[PDB]
Amino acid sequence: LTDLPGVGPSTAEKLVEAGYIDFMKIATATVGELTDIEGISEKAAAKMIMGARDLCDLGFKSGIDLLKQRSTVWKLSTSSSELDSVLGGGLESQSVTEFAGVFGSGKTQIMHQSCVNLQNPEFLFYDEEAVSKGEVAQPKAVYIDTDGTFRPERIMQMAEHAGIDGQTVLDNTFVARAYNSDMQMLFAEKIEDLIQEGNNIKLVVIDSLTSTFRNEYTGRGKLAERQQKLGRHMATLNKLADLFNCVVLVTNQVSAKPMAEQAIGGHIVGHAATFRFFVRKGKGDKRVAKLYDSPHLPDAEAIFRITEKGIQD
Ligand SMILES: Nc1ncnc2c1ncn2[C@@H]1O[C@H](COP(=O)(O)OP(=O)(O)NP(=O)(O)O)[C@@H](O)[C@H]1O
Ligand SMILES: [K+]
Ligand SMILES: [K+]
Ligand SMILES: [Mg+2]
Ligand SMILES: [Mg+2]
Repeated sequence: LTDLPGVGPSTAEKLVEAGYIDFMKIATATVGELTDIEGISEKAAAKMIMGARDLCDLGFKSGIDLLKQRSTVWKLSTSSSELDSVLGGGLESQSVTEFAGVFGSGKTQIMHQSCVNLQNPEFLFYDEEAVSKGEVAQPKAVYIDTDGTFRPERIMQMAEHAGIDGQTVLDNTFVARAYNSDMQMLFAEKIEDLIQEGNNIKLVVIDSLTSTFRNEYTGRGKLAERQQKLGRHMATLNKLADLFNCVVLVTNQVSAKPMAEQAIGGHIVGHAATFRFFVRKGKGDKRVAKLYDSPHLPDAEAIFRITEKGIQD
């Protein structure tokens, strides 16, 4: 931390206690939140930010560099051949991909299946030139359980059918039961602490994402307040995926209001989610994921199934 211009081991011991220990946390901070710290002046704060953006090389980039930045984004397999395809390879890190859909369409299954596929190194697709082996070594997931539907059994079950060891997944997956939007938001904010303690968090799950905000901000004369609180949440979730190069998955419910339906969460959720899906039930265990929004990929459908082994085909 003293590598930073104008940073005595004091101002450093201070920054660590205030949470800022990473050059990025500091490079992407504001001169206001940084001065909120004691002996940290304005020029002191202004200087270490400029210095960290610098050390981290956050300037203008052109040509081949645009490709090298893009190559830093690894991807997680959904165990579905078709879903990965439609996903442009798999679930991307540095982005928030959402799965919305009717009850029992498999949203939760996808969240569990992921926590498992993370513990299998051959399910993390990356370019060894931009993503080192150590950067994805001993990955860990973080399952923020909103509905109260996390199921250890299911994690164990999906683990064997894939050769993986069940306890091994449970030992590397942190679960946080949130009973309201408050606990929900705060848990997501406290993922930074899990990292500061050496946990290679490479997967974040919010299931469900909107349930809480709706039960709380009922009156739609309160919806302004909601969309506001809900916008900072999505912001935190994205900075996370960006800064810790991990994938952020979230599930969402569908509103009756008119395809036919639409994911709840309002505008803010739409703008904030990078990849948006609509999952449907088919005959028996046949399911369909429909990609309707993304920045570079074309809308498309993926067929898979939900069996005792999890997601397959
Ligand atoms: N062990 C299992 N073997 C086979 N199928 C299973 C198993 N466990 C769950 N399922 C299937 O998973 C389906 C439900 O998927 P699930 O992801 O839990 O719903 P959801 O998408 O989260 N819907 P919702 O709760 O409304 O948000 C069930 O109805 C079962 O057919
Ligand atoms: K249900
Ligand atoms: K539910
Ligand atoms: Mg991003
Ligand atoms: Mg569910």
